Amino acid sequence: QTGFTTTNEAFQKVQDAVNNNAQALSKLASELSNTFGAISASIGDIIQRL
Amino acid sequence: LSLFSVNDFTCSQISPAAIASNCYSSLILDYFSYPLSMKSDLSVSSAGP
Repeated sequence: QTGFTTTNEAFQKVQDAVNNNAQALSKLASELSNTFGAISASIGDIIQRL
Repeated sequence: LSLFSVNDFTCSQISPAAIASNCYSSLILDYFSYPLSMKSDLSVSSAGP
């Protein structure tokens, strides 16, 4: 009842699953919606420059 | 630009309309005396002196 801390590496496994799907979703899909080669950077240079 | 007669107007990574309308941090406009004979030498990709 008392202990659900870092030592409990069955609770940490729960935290691992949670972090795992959270980082698969948000981090990966969002940071890969940013820039690719370099110049395009955001949008595709629709009017901003090109 | 209307005061002169532009012989060449080539915009790279930018469009001729945008270079008149977009805003940015800083403009650098360098000028010199250049014959039209050596226009080919005046390019980013050339082996000319």
